[PDB]
Amino acid sequence: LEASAVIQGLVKDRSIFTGLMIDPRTKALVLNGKPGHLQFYSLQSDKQLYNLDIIQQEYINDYGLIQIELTKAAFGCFGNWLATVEQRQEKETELELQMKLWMYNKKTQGFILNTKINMPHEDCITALCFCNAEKSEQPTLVTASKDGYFKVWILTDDSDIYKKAVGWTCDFVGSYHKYQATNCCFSEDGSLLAVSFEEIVTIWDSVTWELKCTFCQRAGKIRHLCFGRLTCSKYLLGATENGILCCWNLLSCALEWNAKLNVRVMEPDPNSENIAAISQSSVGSDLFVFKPSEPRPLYIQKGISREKVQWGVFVPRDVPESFTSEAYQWLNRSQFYFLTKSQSLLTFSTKTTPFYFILGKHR
Amino acid sequence: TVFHFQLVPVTSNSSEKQWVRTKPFQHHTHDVRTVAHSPTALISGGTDTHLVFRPLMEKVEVKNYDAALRKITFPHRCLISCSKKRQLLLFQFAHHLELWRLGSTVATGKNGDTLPLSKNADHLLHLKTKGPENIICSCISPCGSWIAYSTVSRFFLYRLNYEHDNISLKRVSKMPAFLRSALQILFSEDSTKLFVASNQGALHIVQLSGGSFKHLHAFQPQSGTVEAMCLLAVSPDGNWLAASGTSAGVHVYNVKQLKLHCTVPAYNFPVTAMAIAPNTNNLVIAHSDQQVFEYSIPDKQYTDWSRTVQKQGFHHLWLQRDTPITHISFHPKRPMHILLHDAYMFCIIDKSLPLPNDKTLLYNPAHAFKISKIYKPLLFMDLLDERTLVAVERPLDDIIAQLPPPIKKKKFGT
Amino acid sequence: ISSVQFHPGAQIVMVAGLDNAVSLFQVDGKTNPKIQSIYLERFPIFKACFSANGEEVLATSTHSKVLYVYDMLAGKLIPVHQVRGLKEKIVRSFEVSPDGSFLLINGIAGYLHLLAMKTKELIGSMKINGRVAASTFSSDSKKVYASSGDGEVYVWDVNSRKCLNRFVDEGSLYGLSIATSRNGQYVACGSNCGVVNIYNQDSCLQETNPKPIKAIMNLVTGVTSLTFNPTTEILAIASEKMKEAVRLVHLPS
Amino acid sequence: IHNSLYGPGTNRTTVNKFLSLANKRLPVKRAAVQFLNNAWGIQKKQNAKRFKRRWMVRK
Amino acid sequence: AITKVRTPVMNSEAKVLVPGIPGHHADLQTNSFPVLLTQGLESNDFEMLNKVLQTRNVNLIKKTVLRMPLHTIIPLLQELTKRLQGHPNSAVLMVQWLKCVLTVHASYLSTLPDLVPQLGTLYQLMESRVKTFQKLSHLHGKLILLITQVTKAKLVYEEESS
Amino acid sequence: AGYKPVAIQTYPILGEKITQDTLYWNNYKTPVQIKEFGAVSKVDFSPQPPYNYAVTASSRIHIYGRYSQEPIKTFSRFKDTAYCATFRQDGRLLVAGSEDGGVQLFDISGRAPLRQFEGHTKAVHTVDFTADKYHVVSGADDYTVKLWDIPNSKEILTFKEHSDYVRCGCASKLNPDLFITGSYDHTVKMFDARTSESVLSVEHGQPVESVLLFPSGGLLVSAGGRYVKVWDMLKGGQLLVSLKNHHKTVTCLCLSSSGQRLLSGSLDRKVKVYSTTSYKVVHSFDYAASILSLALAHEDETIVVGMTNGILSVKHRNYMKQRDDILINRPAKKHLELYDRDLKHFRISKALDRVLDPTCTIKTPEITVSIIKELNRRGVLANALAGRDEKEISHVLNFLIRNLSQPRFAPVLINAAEIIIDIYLPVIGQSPVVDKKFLLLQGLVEKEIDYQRELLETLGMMDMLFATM
RNA sequence: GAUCGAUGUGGUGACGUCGUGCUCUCCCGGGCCGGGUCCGCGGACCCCGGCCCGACCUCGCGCGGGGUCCUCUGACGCGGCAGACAGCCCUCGCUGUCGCCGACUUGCGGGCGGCCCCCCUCCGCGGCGGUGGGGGUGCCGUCCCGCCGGCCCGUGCGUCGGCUCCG
Repeated sequence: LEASAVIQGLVKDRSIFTGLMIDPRTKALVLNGKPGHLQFYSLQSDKQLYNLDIIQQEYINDYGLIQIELTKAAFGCFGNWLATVEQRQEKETELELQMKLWMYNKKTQGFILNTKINMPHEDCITALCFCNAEKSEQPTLVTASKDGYFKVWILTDDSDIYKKAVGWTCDFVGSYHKYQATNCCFSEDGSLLAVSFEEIVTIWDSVTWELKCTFCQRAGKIRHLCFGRLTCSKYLLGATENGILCCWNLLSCALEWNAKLNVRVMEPDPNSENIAAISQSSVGSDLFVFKPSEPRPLYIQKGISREKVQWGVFVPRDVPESFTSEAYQWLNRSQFYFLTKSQSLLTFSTKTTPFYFILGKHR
Repeated sequence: TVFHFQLVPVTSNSSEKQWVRTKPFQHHTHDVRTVAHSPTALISGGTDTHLVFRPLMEKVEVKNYDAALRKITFPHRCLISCSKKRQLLLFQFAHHLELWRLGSTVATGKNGDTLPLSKNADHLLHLKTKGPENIICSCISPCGSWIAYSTVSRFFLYRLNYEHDNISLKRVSKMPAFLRSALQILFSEDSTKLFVASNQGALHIVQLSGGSFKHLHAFQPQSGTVEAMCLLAVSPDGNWLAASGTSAGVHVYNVKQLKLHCTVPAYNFPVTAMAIAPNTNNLVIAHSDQQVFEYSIPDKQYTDWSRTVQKQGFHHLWLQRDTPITHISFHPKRPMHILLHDAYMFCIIDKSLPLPNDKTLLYNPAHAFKISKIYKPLLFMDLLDERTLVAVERPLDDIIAQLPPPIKKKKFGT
Repeated sequence: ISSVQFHPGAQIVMVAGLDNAVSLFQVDGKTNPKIQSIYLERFPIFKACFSANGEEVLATSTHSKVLYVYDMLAGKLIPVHQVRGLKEKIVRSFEVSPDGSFLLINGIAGYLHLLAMKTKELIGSMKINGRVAASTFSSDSKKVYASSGDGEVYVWDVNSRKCLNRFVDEGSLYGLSIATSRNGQYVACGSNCGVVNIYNQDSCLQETNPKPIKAIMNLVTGVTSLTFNPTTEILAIASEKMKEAVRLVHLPS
Repeated sequence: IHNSLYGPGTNRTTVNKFLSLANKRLPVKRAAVQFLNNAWGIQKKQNAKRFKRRWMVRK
Repeated sequence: AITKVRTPVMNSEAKVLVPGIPGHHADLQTNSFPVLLTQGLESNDFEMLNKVLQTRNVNLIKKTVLRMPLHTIIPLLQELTKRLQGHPNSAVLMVQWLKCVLTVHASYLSTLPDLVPQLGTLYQLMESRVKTFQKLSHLHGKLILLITQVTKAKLVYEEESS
Repeated sequence: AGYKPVAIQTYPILGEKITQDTLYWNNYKTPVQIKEFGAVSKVDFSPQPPYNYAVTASSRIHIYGRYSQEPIKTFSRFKDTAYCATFRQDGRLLVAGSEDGGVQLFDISGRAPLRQFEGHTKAVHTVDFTADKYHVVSGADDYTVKLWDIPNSKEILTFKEHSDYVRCGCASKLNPDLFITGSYDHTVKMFDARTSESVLSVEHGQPVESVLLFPSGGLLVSAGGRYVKVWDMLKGGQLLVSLKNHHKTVTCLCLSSSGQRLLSGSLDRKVKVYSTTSYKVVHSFDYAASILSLALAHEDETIVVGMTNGILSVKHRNYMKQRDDILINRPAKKHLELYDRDLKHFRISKALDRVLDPTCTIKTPEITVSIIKELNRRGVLANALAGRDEKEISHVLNFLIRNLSQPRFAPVLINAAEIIIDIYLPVIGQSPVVDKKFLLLQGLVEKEIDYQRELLETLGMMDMLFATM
């Protein structure tokens, strides 16, 4: 009565609060696994690498008990920094919210806790992102919440005469018109930050934390927000609840185009200008690959899945493919994966013992 | 916990057999120190003063009330004596006697309402015996001036006076030796005559007058095999005395004539209680089975109502009751109504109303047996007056409280 | 040095001792080269023995629950710390059957525990009156010989855990060791006074008071070790309480 | 016979405690069956003398 | 035993950030006792600091802060900040002192030194402490409901042997 | 997997009272008092393994050992008074001073001085050896400082560059002929190198009582009045840090065995211990009288302080693996706390009883609060709290009374109070003690609410004065 | 009431802490100052306001001093120890082990290892580490000979005091 082997692929969980992420060090899929754990899973072979425990507390399967839930996670400068968000909601009046910073110690080869903040916000955190610019002198983390505030944390020297150490300290607090902050994003350079306050989007300068612009299209609240990459970095893309996808030009401070498309999953390719959108039609999900510069699709696919697609991700492929046609070119830079409601992961494919002699087993 | 082990064959074809545990039972909360195996039942006795008979379903030939679970906690005999005139209650323990006086109330209410009282229940007398021997029986005079109680070796009678709001006890100087072991002590309606039943078959009549005793007459042992302990009933006129405890049957003697009057025809089940009507002079007799008889002392025959009940037969819900009848009461104002009670129920029966049958329902949580279960554990009840009743009751949890400590058990939720 | 044993099928000798190392050596008369040595952290070896097939090494320690199994063919060291259904606190005394299908563990309150060799799971238990001093397996591995603390020896059946016979060793207040021959002809019992009694195996099975073939009175202090020659011509007796207390016995004579 | 079934080393509780386990699982929670304790109120001075040293270490 | 769960190390060297600490957010008269107060602030002697500070008379505090030297109000601010963390019995007097100093003497004055970070710590501490008001009100309501709910034998006879 | 112990919540405290320096500076035993006649001007330890200290007072220089209430030796042949007894680096000779002006060399085993120097005309108060153990530097009240040779018994050199009483001299162990002198003329001059004039001078705002040299880095610390000033020699006359933490004159300044610790004694019955790296106070010592002399033994073993009055205070403090063997590591058993063992086997009531132990409640209330939080997390707090008599609930009420007002423990204890109020409502009237405990809890509740309302008013005022700027 | 097919309603492993328990219980504190409340000036009660507070006798003048001890809630196990040539198993054993209050549970040594405080190589799918070298006052654990032991005399000793062991 002891475990000798475990056969498991992707962990099945009731709710996947975090998105589908990739650990930069292992190039492995990171998502929600066991309750209180993050599953690291190998994509090439259907084998689970391991589970990483964030909250080290006992779990009881008794019914009708509120359980601490790991809602958001993020990887910072390469894989060095990991930010985890946990919460307990027993009653609507009081919320327990806790945020943890883990620094990867390469001597140990594991993560170690650096900073723990209890009640960073008064309400649920909705967004969590890092500055992956490498031209910003200090790492920066931004947390947005429904309370109407977004807080900017920076890594500062915490050394004393007794001990030498580094830690995270609060840098900036921002709010606009007493509105719930829904999404936040960084530019390709990290010089500007785009944060969504319900229907409106505000653009701030990250260097001096001064507001730079405000876009308010009277369509609906913003579900998804992203920046353009590479030659389309000047563009910003925003999807509303009322089925409108609109592209703003930061240089012109005006919208270039808008379209009637209700999208649930929108992911920017890190190594390409392509944007892939998953629209939930009644018959099934549909995939649209386009570029922010041109308002027409580059590739359209229908009937990718009968079931609703809840998350999507782009993974950089090591050896780039070669497809000359513009419809098939988006497959060159990176591979696309998507996870549906039934937790099924789908993608697009175009195709010793020396004793044997010492003990005389040979006779 | 009581565990049953059975010998079972390993397989049908093989003749080899193995011992396995099959049935656990939890009818006790304390130590179970002794068990017995009947051919069809398991008997268990524990220090929680419960006697449990559990028949086994696989070993009973017929399915009926005999296969039902049986639990015995309460005694089968009356331990409380009542003096109606002076509102006095006497309680019998192993080594001492307690005497209380009831408290009256002046408030009036309707339906179920708690009336505030004027004077509380008051504990008068606490008399302790000498020696290790236990009390067999005790009795109070209806007037309230005489207390009698017996042990295996000595008989004690006391004259008590209620003077200056103070109780005073005086022991009689001498008593005869043949009263040393009384099975039953009974006082007549007047303080003049005392009736004593001896351990061996004998009856003794004693004249009590001014603190003076005279042994009038000794009734000879009743013929027949002794089947149960004697029970004594005195008629309210004082003319007749009814005694039981033999296979011959209940014998009724004329006290004034000092000779036997009649003998009730014998019933195989033992007698549990007897009582005598005030004016009609009718003896009601209850047995171990729930059947009841009524017999006319002057007519020397069964009454017409008793014949009607015996021909019709009792209700089957009445018959299927574990506890026996421990006390029966009459009232002179109402001859038609007879009161009786058991441990878990009490009945008032009207002879004029038509008898119930199996189709009708006996008790609902016209109809002859008006039976109620409001006072769940009943140790005593009596008709104090024509609207006044006294009911002495003992909750089980109070008995559990005064018990030796049990073994610790781990519970799920705690 | 707690234990020394020769490998059944190869010229390999294994030496284990109070120092936590277990070593295997190439058996050569001149040099005896070292093959491999393994050091455990806090495990002073009370007894180490080879398996009947010789493929794995089993070791135990003084006042330690875990039993160490070293599989040489697979190169795996499996510590058996938990045996399901076993209430024993520490495991120090144990024996292995010649055929290799059973392992016997000496316990407390006169309890003998039988375990399967391949899976290390408990099969059943045998209880004797008094303490268990020593135990051994029969040549055919169908019976168990157990010597009690009052000088009485019990015979148990392996397949059905029943006591076949109970005989008494002559003039033994308490026994310390017991051994059996490979051919099944001799059974030897050691006692406190240093007297070793040799019996026919048939005599032990059928007689409550067997008469030994010969009682060896040469040793004067309590015999703790008994070992039979594979050809059944030499019996080696020893006592650890005195120096130079080892003798060799010619079995037929 | 007393020490065998009620002596040190046995697993015994109080009758108040044993009946109080049911109250901890009722749909409406209740207190102990016998709430008042006579031994608590009567003793006020003996506690101070014996445990005079203990409170020093805690502070 | 094969379990595919890895545990990061959580030790006591990690920094904890609660909302109450800075890193979470962002003519001969006895009418006054000024020189006693400044002597107490120079050397942190608990006794005479209590004697000067643990008072209730409002005009005493007014005249004490009015006659107070101007370059030592900041040590007063640290001492009040230290002493506000406690049972309300001593803390209410300290709140009265803080109101008195902040109200009349330095309403115009405090804007000049521009030393807002020093009082910012007290600001965050006060905001952290005032969080449980509605829960305390609920507890008080149930306590008031609770308080509303709040408001032998004469003769023993032993027989003698005979 | 394996069982996980309950998390123990830690709450930071604004004060930094608990420090490793605090543990290192409070290890010491009770002070011991030695009676003497006259003020103790200074106390000096000897660096030899038999560490002893010389206390100079009035006309007597006493040599005391460790413990040893009575002096082990006494030099009393001083005509009026003695000044500045100091040991040599070899612990065999000691320099002394007198109001006559003669500098006296004494052997630690003799009775009469070995060498007498008669150059000074008035009282001499500071004398010290050099880096080499055969020259001495002395300074007197006749405004001059003189360098003397011990074997030659004549004065090597004289300096006259001071305007008041010269009464504090120090020398450098690293470099011979490099010495620093202090006077009441507010200036500290460094007579050094091989030259006939001072190379560097330093200005202090008050008369200089004490000066000391840090051996490494060329840092000079000077005490004047309340001020203690640090000057750097890497660039001449550079005041790095000037500090004041005393409310009277700083009398003496001493250096610990470790370079990081610096001790300053003053006239106001307080001694401050600083770290040199941060130049901030790390410890304080309080004494019965003013500290005239402060002295430290090897490491920080013994602290000696000499007062204005005669008495002075002394403060004391099997087989192994062979190389060729292969190593196998056995797991080490992990020990769970008793409440963790109860929670592992679901003894919620027993765990609550354990954490309600008065020792646990007093020493570590945080553990009890964390266990109550864990019971609330499991949803079995009501089960554990219910089913108890007056005695058991009274201790819970006492703990709540003592700990409800605390801001760190407020929410969970408020919830526990809610639960016990809901459960124990019907049985209230029987017991007076539970009534008293409920009344105390109630009263604490109103006073906390009034406190918070006052806090809200002050919050509004602070909001105003913040938004002004 | 119970009740004649009845079934205790139901909670989570493991590897020498060779001083400790999922065991049951004892208490919920006292004496002072700075205050603040309430009640009828008086009293009573509260304070992450600060203070202190071992038992036991004795002498002198209830007071004060002096000493003695001073490890602390009691049982019950567990572990250890002590007794058989044998015992994790046995005991009305002892909870350091013994003398008859005291000796003892050391002492100095030698030797090895483990890790770190910093600067100079070599390798890293190179963010940062290992791999080599050094220096840091650098602190530690274990292993044996220690000062072979055991009896009997003689007078701390007993030039070859004896018999035995150890070596």
